[PDB]
Amino acid sequence: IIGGEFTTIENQPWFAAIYRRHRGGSVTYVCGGSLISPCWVISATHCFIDYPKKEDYIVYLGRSRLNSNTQGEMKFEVENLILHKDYSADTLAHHNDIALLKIRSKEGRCAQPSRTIQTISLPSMYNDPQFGTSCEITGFGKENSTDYLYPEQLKMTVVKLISHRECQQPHYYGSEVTTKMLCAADPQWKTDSCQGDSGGPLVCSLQGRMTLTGIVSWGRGCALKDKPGVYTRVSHFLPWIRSHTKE
Ligand SMILES: CCOc1c(Cl)cc(N2CCCCC2)cc1NC(=O)c1cc(C)c(OCCN)c(C)c1
Repeated sequence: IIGGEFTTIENQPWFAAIYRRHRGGSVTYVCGGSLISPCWVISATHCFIDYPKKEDYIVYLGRSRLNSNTQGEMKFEVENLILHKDYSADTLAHHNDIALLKIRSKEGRCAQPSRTIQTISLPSMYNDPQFGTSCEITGFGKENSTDYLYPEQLKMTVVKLISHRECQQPHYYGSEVTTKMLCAADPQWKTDSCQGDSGGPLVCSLQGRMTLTGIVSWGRGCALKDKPGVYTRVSHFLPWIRSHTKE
């Protein structure tokens, strides 16, 4: 997250921190996620497409810090890693960039809700806020494009939803942005998602409810004029999500 503020898990109790273990015993941070039901985290396929081995992954919930323990945090293995079959990437765009991680504690259980671990609601079919609406993002992603390490403390910021019309102009993204995507940016280009933020939530307060409007997907750089963050339009993927989450 370029700009914005540091935060704690209690402010974003649905955010999942997803790591990869390596041969040798090192663990790295992969991407964020959102808890959508006690057994299911939802994230981005491009985070996992090169390494689809569910065994390699660790999911934390209730976690505020990158490399240390937070009180009340829970550790999960990935029982089922489900990638969208029509995923693909172009120069810039990722398409159908959505994934489900079915989770389980070492004792065989799904998430137990607490003050620091809660689910985030899904939107209804083709039901998004109007452009100009403020929404929040959360992540351990880079704080500046030049960094090579991620922040140790979770972050958030508030960005504004951008119309498809503005997003698909030539100097923005042309036809690279589709209807199954959503753009959001700072009007002054000062805050943004950035590498490492992928897979995490774009949350919009919709009709008196905290709603998973987006999943961090792609962009051209971070906080660049005329280059908004691009997010998966979760409201266009409910038959996909329901289909894989029923069993
Ligand atoms: C086309 C590359 O896609 C990919 C692909 Cl295909 C793979 C990866 N990662 C591979 C290593 C393990 C984590 C996933 C990672 C990216 N993207 C980025 O590094 C990235 C992501 C975002 C969200 C960014 O911010 C844009 C939002 N304004 C930036 C600048 C880079």
